Amino acid sequence: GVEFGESLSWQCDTCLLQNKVTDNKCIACQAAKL
Amino acid sequence: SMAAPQVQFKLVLVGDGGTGKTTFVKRHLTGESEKKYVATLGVEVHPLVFHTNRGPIKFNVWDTAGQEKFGGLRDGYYIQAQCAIIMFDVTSRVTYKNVPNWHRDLVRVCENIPIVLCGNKVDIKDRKVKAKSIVFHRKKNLQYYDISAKSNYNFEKPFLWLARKLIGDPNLEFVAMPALAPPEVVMDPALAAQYEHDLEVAQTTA
Ligand SMILES: Nc1nc2c(ncn2[C@@H]2O[C@H](COP(=O)(O)OP(=O)(O)O)[C@@H](O)[C@H]2O)c(=O)[nH]1
Ligand SMILES: [Mg+2]
Ligand SMILES: [Zn+2]
Repeated sequence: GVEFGESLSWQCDTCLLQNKVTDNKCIACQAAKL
Repeated sequence: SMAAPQVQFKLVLVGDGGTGKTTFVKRHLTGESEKKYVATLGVEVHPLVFHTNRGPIKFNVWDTAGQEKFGGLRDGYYIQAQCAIIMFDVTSRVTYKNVPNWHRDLVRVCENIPIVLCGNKVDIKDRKVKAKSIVFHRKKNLQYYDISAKSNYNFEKPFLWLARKLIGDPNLEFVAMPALAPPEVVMDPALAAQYEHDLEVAQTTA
């Protein structure tokens, strides 16, 4: 199959959720992007 | 803060207290050494990498800190989950009776995400919830596996099924098993064969 590296947001450093760039706050754990 | 592209999924691991959720997620050694504690939610997020024939995939598994013993989990626990494991204990019928409640709570927040149902502690000889009784998954497009966290029995199976569903590749494979904590108990080979047969029979019988 095709490698995900070819085939394929910011990541919260507290809970690892991938968030949309419009959000400056993690929608799960509320950790700020900054 | 923003962490410093990789396929990764938020996986919520739910089920009654005492069913083995923590013991199960902890079998994956790197997921335990690299786990993150989330103070605001009382969660430990374990990043579990599996190496597939198309590259690595990480299930970021959300393990509770026991709060399920006292009520439902809060919305932030579930939010943006992409898949789930519902666990029960095959020596405790009540934990299986509660499976529909966990499923309802999941779907209420996350809708139709892929879910695997896991019956844990199958290493224990005096098993109460047997294959013929395990029917909830047939009703709801859920996949079922017997597991034994303490013996690593079938550890990879829920993750492989979820990966195939999430990626949309029925032929996806794991090229190697993850490095797992050595079994603490023996999964009796004959018992495993019986349970696999019992599941086969339940699935093919007319
Ligand atoms: N024999 C056996 N005991 C298990 C297994 N998984 C968990 N246990 C035990 O069940 C108890 C609850 O496990 P725990 O991981 O804390 O469950 P949780 O409350 O669902 O996180 C503990 O005493 C575990 O050692 C298993 O696969 N086999
Ligand atoms: Mg636990
Ligand atoms: Zn977060």
